[PDB]
Amino acid sequence: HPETLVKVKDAEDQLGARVGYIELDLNSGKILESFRPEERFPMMGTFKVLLCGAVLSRIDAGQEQLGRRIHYSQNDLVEYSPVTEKHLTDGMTVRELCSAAITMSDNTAANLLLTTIGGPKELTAFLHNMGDHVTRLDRWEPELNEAIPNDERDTTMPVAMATTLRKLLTGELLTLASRQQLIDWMEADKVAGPLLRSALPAGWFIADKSGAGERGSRGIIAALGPDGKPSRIVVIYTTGSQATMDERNRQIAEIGASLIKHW
Repeated sequence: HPETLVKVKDAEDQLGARVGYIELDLNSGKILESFRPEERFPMMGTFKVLLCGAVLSRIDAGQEQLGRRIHYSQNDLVEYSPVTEKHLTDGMTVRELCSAAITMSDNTAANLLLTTIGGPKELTAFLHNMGDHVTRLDRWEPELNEAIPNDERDTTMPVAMATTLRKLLTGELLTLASRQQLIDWMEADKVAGPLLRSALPAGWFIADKSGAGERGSRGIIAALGPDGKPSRIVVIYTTGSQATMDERNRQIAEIGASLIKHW
């Protein structure tokens, strides 16, 4: 709805920053609404979804096991590792690392997973292999959040991220069982509450993943819909703002409210 683009516009106003926005039909994949859809934005933590899709892909092909245990040391910890911090001693399984990266935004788990698959370049080739020639990962956590202006490293475009997400969750690239595991981790969010979830009506589905970076970078990807099932994909990125975290959350929440209200 154009009333939503009015809201997106206002948010750029308020934040004094670029907002990238897209709304995509899950079923048809058609573009419903857009705003800067082919501009680049840093992914920040929203890459972790893609990352665990690649892992799941390996597990579907027999080259990885969800139950495999990964051991690491205090040397591996990066800033913000709620879950990995706690299990230095005994290690964690692949399942538990994907759960922590996605449900708790644990930075070390992402790094450990990135290692297991061959690094940023391997993720990028995975993405390329499925038709996403725009999205690219170049660094590890936490340097991939630097958000240097005009830098193409670790960026995507709203359109590219959206259609890639669609494929992860509806195409034949992943087994049914793997796909649902993904949605399950995303549906279990503990950090994205003051974003889209705070405007979502009762009974609606949402599976999401948010990101934060330097230089006022904030972002979120999600699949949402009424009556308990996803109907569309929404992607919102922003960067270059001097606004506080809470004012950045509010505007994204307001974009959410207007999209739901004009559903």
